[PDB]
Amino acid sequence: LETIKKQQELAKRQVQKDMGSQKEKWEKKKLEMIETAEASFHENLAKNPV
Amino acid sequence: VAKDLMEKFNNYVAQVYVLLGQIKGKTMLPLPSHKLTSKDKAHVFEGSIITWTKQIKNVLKLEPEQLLKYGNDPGPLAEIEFWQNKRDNLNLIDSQLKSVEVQNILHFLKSTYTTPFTKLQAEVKKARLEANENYRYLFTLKDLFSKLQESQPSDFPTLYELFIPIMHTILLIYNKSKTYNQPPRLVVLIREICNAIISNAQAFVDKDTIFSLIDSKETTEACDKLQVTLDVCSKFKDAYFEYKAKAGGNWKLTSNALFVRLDSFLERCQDILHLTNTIVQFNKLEKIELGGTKGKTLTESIAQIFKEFEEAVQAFTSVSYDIMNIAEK
Repeated sequence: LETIKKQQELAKRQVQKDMGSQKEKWEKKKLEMIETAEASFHENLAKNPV
Repeated sequence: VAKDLMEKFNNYVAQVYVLLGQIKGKTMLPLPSHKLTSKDKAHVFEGSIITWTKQIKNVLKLEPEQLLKYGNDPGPLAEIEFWQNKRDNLNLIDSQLKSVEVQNILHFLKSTYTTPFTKLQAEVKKARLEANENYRYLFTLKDLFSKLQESQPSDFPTLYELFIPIMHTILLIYNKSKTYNQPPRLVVLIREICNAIISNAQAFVDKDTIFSLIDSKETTEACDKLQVTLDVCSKFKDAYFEYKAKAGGNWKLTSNALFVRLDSFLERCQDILHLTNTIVQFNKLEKIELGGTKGKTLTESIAQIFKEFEEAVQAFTSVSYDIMNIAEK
C-alpha cells in the first residue's frame, strides 16, 4: 500500500510537469511556422518547370 | 516463299523491336515501318505494330499498380514520372514514326491509319496531362523522400507535426495545375500513398519488437508508445480533414472505403493496446498482499488467477505466425 501511495504522489507530479497551460497553443505556433516554410518551398518547386 | 519468308523475318524483327521496347522504352512503330521498300502489305504490317504501341500506353494505369499492393507515396510519383517519360519518348518516337513515306502509306487505304493517328493525338493530350501530373509527382516524390529517408526510428512524434504541412502542399498543388487531368483519380493515389507510408511505420514500431516486449512483460512505457504511433495515424486523418476544410469543396478522397485499409490496421493495433493494458494490470495483482481477515486460501485463488493470465500469455505469448499482420485475420 505504501508503494501504491508513493505512485499516487508521483502521478500528481507527472500531470503537473507533462501538462502545462496553453500547451496546444505553443504546438500550433510551431506547426504554423512549419506550414509557412513549406508554402515558400512549394512556390520554389512550382517555379523550376516554368 | 522467298518473299513470304522475308515478310516472316520482318515480322520477327518487329517482335524483337517490341521486346526491346518492353526491356527498352517502346519504339515498336519505328521497328514496324518497312526499310528500303521498293510491298503495300508490308506497309500495312508496319501500321499494325504502331497500333500495339498506342494500346500499351492505354493499358498502363495508376489503378493497376494500386491493386497489386505497392501504392507508396514515393512509388506513385515515380510511376507518374515513368509514364510521362514514356509518353515524352513516344511523342519523340511519333515524330520519327510520322515520316513522309509513312504518311503516303496512310493515304493509300485509310481508316486504320486514322485510328492510330487519333490515338497518337490522344497520347499527346494525355501526355500533356501526364507532364502536369509528373510535376505534381516530383513534389510528391520530395514528400516521399521526407518519408523514404526514415530509418524507422522515432519519426511519428515529428512526422505527425510534419503531416499537416505535407497535406497543405497537396491542397496547393490542385489549384496551381488547374487543367490537371484525372484529378479525382490522383486523390485515390494520394490516400494510397499516405496509408502505405503509415503501414511501413506501424510495422517497424511493433512486429518482432512488440512480441519480444510482451513475452518479457517488463515494459509499459513501450505499450504507451504503441498508442502514440496510432495517434500519429489519427493526426494524419485529422490533418486530412483539416485539409478538406482548407480545400473548401471538392473533398473527394473517399477515405471511408479508401481509408478502410488504414482504418483496419488501426483497429487491429487498438485491440492489441486494449489487451496489452489489461496484461500490465494482471502483473500488479500478483504483487498485491492484502493479508486481511481469512488468509492463504484467498491468496492461493489470487495466485491461480495470476497464473491463469500467464497461461493465456503463453498461448498468445507463443504467437505462432501472427505478429499483428493487418492482412492476417
